[PDB]
Amino acid sequence: DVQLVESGGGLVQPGGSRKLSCSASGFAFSSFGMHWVRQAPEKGLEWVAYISSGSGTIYYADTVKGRFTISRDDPKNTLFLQMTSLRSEDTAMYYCVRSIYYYGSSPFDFWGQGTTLTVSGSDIVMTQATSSVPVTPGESVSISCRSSKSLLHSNGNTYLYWFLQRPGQSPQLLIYRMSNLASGVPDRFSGSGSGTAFTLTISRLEAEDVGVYYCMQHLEYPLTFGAGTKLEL
Amino acid sequence: HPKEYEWVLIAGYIIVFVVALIGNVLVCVAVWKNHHMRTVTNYFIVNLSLADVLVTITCLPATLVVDITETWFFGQSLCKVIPYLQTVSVSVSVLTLSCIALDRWYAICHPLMFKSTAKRARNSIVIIWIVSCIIMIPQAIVMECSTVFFTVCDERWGGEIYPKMYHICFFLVTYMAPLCLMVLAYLQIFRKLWEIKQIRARRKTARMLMVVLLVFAICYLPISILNVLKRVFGMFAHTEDRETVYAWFTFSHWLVYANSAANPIIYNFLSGKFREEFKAA
Amino acid sequence: TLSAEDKAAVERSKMIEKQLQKDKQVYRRTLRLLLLGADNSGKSTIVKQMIFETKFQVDKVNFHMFDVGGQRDERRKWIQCFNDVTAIIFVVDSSDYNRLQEALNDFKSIWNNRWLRTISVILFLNKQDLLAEKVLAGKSKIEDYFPEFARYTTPEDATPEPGEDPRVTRAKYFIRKEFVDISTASGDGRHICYPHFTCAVDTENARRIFNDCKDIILQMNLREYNLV
Amino acid sequence: SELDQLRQEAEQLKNQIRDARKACADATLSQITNNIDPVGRIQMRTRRTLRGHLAKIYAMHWGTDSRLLVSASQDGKLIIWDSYTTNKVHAIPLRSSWVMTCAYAPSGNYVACGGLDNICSIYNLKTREGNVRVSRELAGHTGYLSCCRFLDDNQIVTSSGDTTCALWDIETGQQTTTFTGHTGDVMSLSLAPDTRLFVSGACDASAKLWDVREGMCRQTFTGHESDINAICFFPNGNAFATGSDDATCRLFDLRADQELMTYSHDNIICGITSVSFSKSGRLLLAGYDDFNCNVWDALKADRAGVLAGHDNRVSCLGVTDDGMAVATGSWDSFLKIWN
Amino acid sequence: NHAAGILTM
Amino acid sequence: NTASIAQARKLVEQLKMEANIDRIKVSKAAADLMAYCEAHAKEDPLLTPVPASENPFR
Repeated sequence: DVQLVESGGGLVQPGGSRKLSCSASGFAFSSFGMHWVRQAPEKGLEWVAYISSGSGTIYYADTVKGRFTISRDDPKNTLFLQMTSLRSEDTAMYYCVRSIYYYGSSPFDFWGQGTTLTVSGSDIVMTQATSSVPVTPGESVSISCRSSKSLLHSNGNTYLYWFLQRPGQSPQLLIYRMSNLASGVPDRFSGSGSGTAFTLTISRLEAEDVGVYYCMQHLEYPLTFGAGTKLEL
Repeated sequence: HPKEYEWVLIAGYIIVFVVALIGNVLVCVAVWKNHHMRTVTNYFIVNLSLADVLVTITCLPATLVVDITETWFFGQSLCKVIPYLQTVSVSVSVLTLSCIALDRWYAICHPLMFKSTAKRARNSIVIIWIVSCIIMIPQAIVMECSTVFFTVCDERWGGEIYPKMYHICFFLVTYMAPLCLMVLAYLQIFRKLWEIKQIRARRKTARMLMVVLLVFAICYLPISILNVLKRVFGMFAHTEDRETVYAWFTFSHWLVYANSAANPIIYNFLSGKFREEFKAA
Repeated sequence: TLSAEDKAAVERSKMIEKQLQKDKQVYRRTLRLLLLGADNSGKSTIVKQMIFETKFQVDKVNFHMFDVGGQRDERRKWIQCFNDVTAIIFVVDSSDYNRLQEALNDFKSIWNNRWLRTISVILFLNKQDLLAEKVLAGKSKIEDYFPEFARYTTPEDATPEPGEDPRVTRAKYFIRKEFVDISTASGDGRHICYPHFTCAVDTENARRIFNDCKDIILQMNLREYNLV
Repeated sequence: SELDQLRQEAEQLKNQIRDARKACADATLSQITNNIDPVGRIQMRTRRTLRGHLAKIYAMHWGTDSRLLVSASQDGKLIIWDSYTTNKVHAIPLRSSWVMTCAYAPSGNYVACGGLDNICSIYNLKTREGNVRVSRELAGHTGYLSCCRFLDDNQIVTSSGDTTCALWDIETGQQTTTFTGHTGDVMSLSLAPDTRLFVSGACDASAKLWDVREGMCRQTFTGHESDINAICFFPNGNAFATGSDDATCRLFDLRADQELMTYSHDNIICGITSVSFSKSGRLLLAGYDDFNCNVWDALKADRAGVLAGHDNRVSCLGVTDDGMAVATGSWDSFLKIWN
Repeated sequence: NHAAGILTM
Repeated sequence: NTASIAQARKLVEQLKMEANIDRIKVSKAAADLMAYCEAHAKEDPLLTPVPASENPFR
């Protein structure tokens, strides 16, 4: 079946170096752009690296440019991130995220399982003004995510993605491009909005929908996530 | 004061002028207007025709007024810029005749290694133009308009060690190694092409290919042996017969422009397919 | 002014175009041959002794030969697909005198086809050993099926193979003349026919197809260079 | 004995339907559409040119959202293009290089193709693995198949060159209904807008109107003189226009049960390879063997413009569902968009 | 030198 | 030779089944084709050309 699994975590003292490996099993790895997305021990998501298909395009974040180096091995089916000059602000859990880009595709659809690494500006600030909503099972909930720059491109697409992370699991693509549901999601999740105001609405909320909901943009790199809204029951 | 020798010279110059210009511009506009003739074969032919109009408009009237008046009107700027354009256009047309012969040898004596690509034609045209512009820069540094006390537009080097080597390698570039490549290619195509209607129809091909080789190999002999006699071995310094030397040089230059006039006749208009594809445009 | 996903989509299109140009470089150097023939002609024994498609090699040249024969006797409509093949390998069972006139009519229908006005035919007069046995035995005449054979004599411009009777050679060159009459009486200049005599246990056929495709591509290149 | 009586009964029945078609024809289409104003000159220019194939293009089909199209070529490749930006969305390599047909599903999920290997391959584009995988292969036909048209994601109608059409159920694979009655190679079909009955044209110079749900041939139309090799429905589903090898198209009508109008010109001698209407039903487009398409004003039968620009034979042609383009694909490995 | 000023080619 | 008899009986049954359909006159069918072609005239971007602001193949 489709899975990505990564390893190479554990204790590193600062100034050191470490390599993380993400091995893919069950899809055509040579045609998928691959991202690395990290998560602090208590904060929300942030983007760290991206390598294209055929390795012809690489992007980094503003924090790790120059001290992280990403590459891929297509015959051996692996993704590598070689990190040198580690600070104490790289202690995180790293996720290896596939994404394929064509007309009508579904990027960021499968997320890895993540390694725990312990270490002893004209970008789009997606603000998410709510942080915790107490919910009951079987009620409509709406979650708001305001951008600062307008995300509606000239060709009509509104590049805003909605993710869900359950407690103790990896994040999952709920909605891609503000309205389209992802393949495998129940039909009660739906997204609405325009330009700089977006909203997710859930009808008949079950017990398996608690977690944190993130909104990512994808208009231009660096892809900046939101702070995430928790749904405590 | 013009002599009797130049009574027919100017007429022979203007007829090959108008024939070369008309024939080459109709070949280029026939390829440009029609769309079935933009094959991989007609890249070298239109490059040869642009080289031929550059030969007939940049080389012909300047050397005609020099070969009639022996007086240089154009000053040092044109005396620097004109012989560079002349040698560039002559060497481009000769090297693209060599690439035509090599392409025909690939497509007749080796038909099942499918070698003639369009990328190869583009690479060879770029290599011809680049090498021909790089080789002829000593025709642009050392040209001076010197008056002795008419006025000449000629070379002046430092020593007798460099220009002899430069003009012998120039003789090998613009006449000799093209002739060895062309003789090899067309001799092997002659050996391959020598039911009898088909044999009598593909024997005329070998005859006309040897005609193409002979028209190139005759119409560039005297000018190149005259340059390698004059610029290298230091002949034509102490002559009792200088007007004979002058008539030799203007006749050899007329042979060059006769070849540049005869190229679009023996390369395009003597084939039935090009006539039948020309009248549709 | 493209977005991020649009730039990645254009990069995907460029990688697809790179793979397609590699496949074009492989595809331009291969030679297709449409194989045709009757039911008792044994085209399959030629192909198996050297199933629609079959790929083989001579001297690092890739031949790709396909016998489309899973359909019925109306070949009139699917033959438009094969108008850019290199050659047509026609096979004749040249030892059955009763079923030979149908083979001649089929060759006349292949030669004068409006979609095959450029495609050359490599013609294999298969099963020569049975023809030799039937001529030297003297049981079944050829004059009963071809009345012109009473006035055919061998011409001086032929070279009989050593070891065979002159009657066998006369019959062989009569069959060969009967096919090249249909060859030469139409389409003079665009395509020709290369007849070879072939046994069943013979194994030199890939060399013969190689020489004939050499000649076919040579003639096509002499035509398309404004050179003929 | 009885066979002569059977042939005489068939002849008298054919005479009865001939007199019945004669009695129901009082005027013609040209005597009713004489007073309306004509179209005028039509100048459609090539917007996009899609260059990816290596050999001749044999069929194409627009997606149902009027943006994506699939095109199948003789070098053994389907290519799925996004026609607004000329990007290649997919490149699918085939198992056998001889493909004569192409179809896009009306959901956007599947793509079908078939050809000289008697087998309709159905490809599944939206997988969980990112590659295009052969979903299944339908094989029950006895000859080459020339046209495939999707009803929905579960059943497909195929017409093959052994004088038969079939309605396949993709989930199992066995054909559920076999439509027989032709006496020649069925060359093309086209489904109605309601997909309850379709029409198919063969090489016996006849087109037949089949009912999909029941399974019986309903009507036959004989007007031509050679092989019909293109057919398409008029958009309300009550007429269809056939294209043949005798250089003439014609428009038959289902309720009046006979031919209404013949589109031909004396300077046209080569056969038609593709026919499709426009969104109103007033531009009978046609692809010809003389390398250019012709646009016929389909109510007064006068011509109204050409679409030249192809170097070789136009083999396929299609109009989008919103009516805003015309894609013609021809044997010089090019598709071209016109509006 | 007599043969001076005559342009090559 | 009874298969020819079965095919002939099937063919004549096909013909008498094709003979018993109701047919409207050609004048009404031509009028309905004309009415449909003139009631959807404003919605045809090939007949009536649209301006280049609403034409996405520009």
